[PDB]
Amino acid sequence: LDVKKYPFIKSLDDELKKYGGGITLTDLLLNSTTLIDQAKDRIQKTKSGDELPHYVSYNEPVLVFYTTLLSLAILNDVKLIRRYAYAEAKQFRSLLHTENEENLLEISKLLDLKINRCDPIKFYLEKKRRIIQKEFCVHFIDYLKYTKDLKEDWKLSGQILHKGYVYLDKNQLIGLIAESIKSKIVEMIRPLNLKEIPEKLKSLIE
Amino acid sequence: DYSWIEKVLEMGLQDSRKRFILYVASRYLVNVKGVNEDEALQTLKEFYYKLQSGKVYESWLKSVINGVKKKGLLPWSLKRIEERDKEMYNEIIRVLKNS
Amino acid sequence: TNLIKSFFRNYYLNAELELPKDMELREFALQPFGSDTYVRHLSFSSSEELRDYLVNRNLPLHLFYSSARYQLPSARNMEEKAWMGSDLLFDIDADHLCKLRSIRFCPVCGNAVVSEKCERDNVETLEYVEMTSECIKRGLEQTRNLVEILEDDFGLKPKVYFSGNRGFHVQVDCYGNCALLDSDERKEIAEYVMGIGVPGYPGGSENAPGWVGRKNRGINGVTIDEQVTIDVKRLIRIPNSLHGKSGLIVKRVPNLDDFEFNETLSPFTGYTIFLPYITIETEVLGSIIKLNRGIPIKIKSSIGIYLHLRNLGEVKAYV
Ligand SMILES: [Zn+2]
Repeated sequence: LDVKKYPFIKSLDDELKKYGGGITLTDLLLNSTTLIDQAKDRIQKTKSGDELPHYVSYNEPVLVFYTTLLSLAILNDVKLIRRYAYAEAKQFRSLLHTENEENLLEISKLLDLKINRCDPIKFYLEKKRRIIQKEFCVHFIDYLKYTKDLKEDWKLSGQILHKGYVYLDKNQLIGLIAESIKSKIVEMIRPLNLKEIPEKLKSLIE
Repeated sequence: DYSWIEKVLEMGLQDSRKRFILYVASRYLVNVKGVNEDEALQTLKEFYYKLQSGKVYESWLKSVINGVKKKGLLPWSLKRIEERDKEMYNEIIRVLKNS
Repeated sequence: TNLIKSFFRNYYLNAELELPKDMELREFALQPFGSDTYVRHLSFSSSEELRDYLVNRNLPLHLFYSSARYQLPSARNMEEKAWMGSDLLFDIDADHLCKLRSIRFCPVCGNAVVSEKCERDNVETLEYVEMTSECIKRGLEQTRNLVEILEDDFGLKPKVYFSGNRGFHVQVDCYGNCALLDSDERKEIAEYVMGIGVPGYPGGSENAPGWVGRKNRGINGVTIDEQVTIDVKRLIRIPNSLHGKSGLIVKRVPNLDDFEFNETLSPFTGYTIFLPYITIETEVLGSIIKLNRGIPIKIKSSIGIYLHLRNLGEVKAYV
């Protein structure tokens, strides 16, 4: 599980322990002239509609991730915070489609998505003319909760339920993680209005 | 600034309670204040039942909340209310002049 | 003196109802005799206080208890009731299923009248809906497929009840997160049972899980009154109570195989003198009966009260 591709593995107060101790993120941003520019580079690329680059392109991927969440918590634009969570979680969808089945469950556990493996259920379909195989099970009560803000394809009718567990495949497990990343980023910005940042750092991101 | 929107929600309305939710109230709670999608369902429902002369269903309220979340619409300004629905401006100003 | 009220009063005196465990946390409602307005916002803490109320205060033609639990059940302000969860409900109506014979007549002259009032006698017209045991057989197929879905696709443990009139009831008593489902989270369950969004799986095995194996066994959707499942605040008819339009016991069905639609569903014994309104050759409680207008007939109380509550005539005396 690469930390360079998934910066949300390391916590903000865990990456800072490389710099000895006490050096908070506010200390680096006041001295670093380019960390703020890398965060604004992602914010201004969501407004135009272009893609967001993978976090393997930065030298400090964990810091760029948290300074972008902090810069959005200073702009206070709800329509922009929402627009970022879609483009950000969409950037991870491509990195998730090239991941093994063991690391996909390692992420869903860190997102508190109660999803485990099970005996694979195979069945045939006429419209697809393939052999479908479901090998991930999620409880239907948790399934209705995860697909709360999704399309009609995620409705309970077009799924395979058995003893109260919805059976998912590989592309559906990725579909629930992308919706969970979009959800956590929305949650992770609400309690960021707490720490009174030095008023000079507020004017730098504005 | 959106100070007058919270004032109307705290008091209530009479005639145009649906038009204030569709074009102003629901857009402010979801796309400006940023409350939970289900938290705004109770904040909007308690606003409609002030004069109580009428009934609103949770079906139409969820349809407006999920509608402005996708279309990303922002609440109307008081100057835009004077242009479009002039009947709603007097209904709001009567509530604003009450303070 | 209403003769039907005495039959109902005599029942609730000795009858023991099937009340839930958390009895003090549920709103009670009933429909009194000779009225249509509902008396609700009632709170009872034991089966002896409810028995006191039904016998001496307000006799129920219909008797219900709320599916939702409330910390303040007898409060009119909705948020003051403190909603804390509700059971999952399913109702199977015979409206969509069999479509039965139905006549509308005048209780005086006896001629068939479509309008609200007979033009000769200036009286309100009555309607009779012939509930046949063949309709119960069709409705019994849906409760079997419904219980199958709730047990094999959701892992739930549902109970089956006879509605007391036309259909059946399926209730799932839940205390955990199953009782906190939203109104829209219950509609995805309802439309899953009805097979709305369920696509046709045309080439699946009969042993496949979910709807893949069920669509290939020849079973389609389940015909339910989906409005009961969507509502998070519903009034469950109390089991072992009496229905208002038949006088039958709301009996729990432990096994769907040995359920018979006969006179055993009615608790009344003895005989009654029944004065019919119309000459009709109809099926009643599993057997064919021929009534003659204005000619009294001595039939069992179980069959006499049933015909009275279906507007087919009048019960004049008890023997
Ligand atoms: Zn007549």
